[PDB]
Amino acid sequence: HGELQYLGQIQHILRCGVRKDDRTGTGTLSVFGMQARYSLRDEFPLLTTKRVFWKGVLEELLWFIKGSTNAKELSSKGRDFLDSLGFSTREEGDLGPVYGFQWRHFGAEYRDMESDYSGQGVDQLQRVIDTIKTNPDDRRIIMCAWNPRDLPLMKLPPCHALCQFYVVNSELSCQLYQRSGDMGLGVPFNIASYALLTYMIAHITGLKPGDFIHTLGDAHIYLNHIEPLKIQLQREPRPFPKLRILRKVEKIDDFKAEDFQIEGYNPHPTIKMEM
Amino acid sequence: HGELQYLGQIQHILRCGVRKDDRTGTGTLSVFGMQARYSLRDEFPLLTTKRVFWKGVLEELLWFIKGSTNAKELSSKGRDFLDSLGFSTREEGDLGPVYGFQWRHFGAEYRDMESDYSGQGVDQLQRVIDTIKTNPDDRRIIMCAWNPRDLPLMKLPPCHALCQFYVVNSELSCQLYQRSGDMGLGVPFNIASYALLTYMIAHITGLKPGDFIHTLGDAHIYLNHIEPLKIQLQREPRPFPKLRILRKVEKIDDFKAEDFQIEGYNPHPTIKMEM
Repeated sequence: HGELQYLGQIQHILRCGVRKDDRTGTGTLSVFGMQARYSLRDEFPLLTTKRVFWKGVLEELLWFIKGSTNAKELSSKGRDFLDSLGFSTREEGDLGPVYGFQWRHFGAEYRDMESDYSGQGVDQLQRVIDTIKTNPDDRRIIMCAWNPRDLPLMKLPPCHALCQFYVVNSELSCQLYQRSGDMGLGVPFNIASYALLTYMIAHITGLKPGDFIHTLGDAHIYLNHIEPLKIQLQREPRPFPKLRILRKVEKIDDFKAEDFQIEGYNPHPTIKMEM
Repeated sequence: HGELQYLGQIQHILRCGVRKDDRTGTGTLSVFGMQARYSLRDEFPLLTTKRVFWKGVLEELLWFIKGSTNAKELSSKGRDFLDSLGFSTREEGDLGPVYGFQWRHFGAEYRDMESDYSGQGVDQLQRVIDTIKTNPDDRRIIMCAWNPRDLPLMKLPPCHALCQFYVVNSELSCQLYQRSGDMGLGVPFNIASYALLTYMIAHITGLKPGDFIHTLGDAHIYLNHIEPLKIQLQREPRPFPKLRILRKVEKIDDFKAEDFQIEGYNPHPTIKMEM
């Protein structure tokens, strides 16, 4: 049961992690370098040791897929990067280059959130889907995401996340490298989010989902999540649910919140952890 | 004994890897997603189950550090990317943007191999060393390398390797993500190479080496290395050697082949594996 990997990693950080401050001076327990493998075959790794907000993971992911930079466009599932924006454009909800923009218009000059960027920049997501169809053996089927606060801070900043796909025997697998991971909040969300992305891409390429591998650099627990995570560790996982796609879909841009159904999801209660 | 991780990974690919072709149609056994942790504390992970050519790992690394793109500059430790070069510049040994150039002049327009690029492009390596000194908690202490055949092939190609450093309690750790790894030839070399880079950076920043984490996407064994790797698996590792830096050095550019001594290196015999 692969949620055991996640819980194993929480325990290891609690026993062996060392104190390390994050950019805001808030404290964490930290271990550098970890990896977990979650099977996507006839199951979907929505964590069961607490209720994960799946409807919002879906909706944030559809928003990324659209290429939006408009905060208002986010549905019910709605830091320092805002400081580098002008006033009036910021009050509109124009967030600047975010995950959508980077995924769909990588390297284009970002103007305003309602501009037409059709055919501007590299479409990383479409490039991934194309390479799977044209050469499934390719070792470069890679899409990267940047923390948006980094973009105004330096020339050629490194990505936050590197996502690599892989195809053999009709199965699509995905590895996410994250240079840092908040184990209490971000990680469970990210697992579901990239597992879902993988389900989508597999669906439109005629493949079956394989594995989801999650690799971290700075894997950390915030000090104020220690006690709830200690309680989460006492809970026993329950078989993962299944994810079902409800109609045949052909292009990544056509999926809709309503195309997806989770089933057999029996999680333990919500754990409220706050940032 | 961490060489056991490497051997564990060879065995797993042999038992569970599946057939997958590489760009040239040559066959491999492949597993997607693996990770190994090698301690750098009072030891240096030069593999012992075969003699690894350390003097050449050193010398190739000094060459990268210099920023060279001149094949002739390589010392005694001397593919399709050559096809996109002009004739006469290619016969000079002008290789184009390679690992040095990418590390020291990331994003600069590459002219010829003898040009002055002082202060052109981003110096990834110097940026790493600077960030360690100015903010050792930073989660962005990252340097990327590109397979040079990719640079003429597409806009904004993904890296081949993402190298992330990490500092806590006076220890410098390093994680290398490689989107593919040849386990028989490249991997052992890469382990030594990034462990050595880590020793260097630690030396000039007043830190002690911590851990080396090696993460792969497509971890593969070439079909023609199966039999020698099967024999390598029967050999027992011997305590790793120590690496000693022989004088106090202050800038990364000042290290010389002669500053380094390996000791207590008792490897098993050379295994000749051919590409």
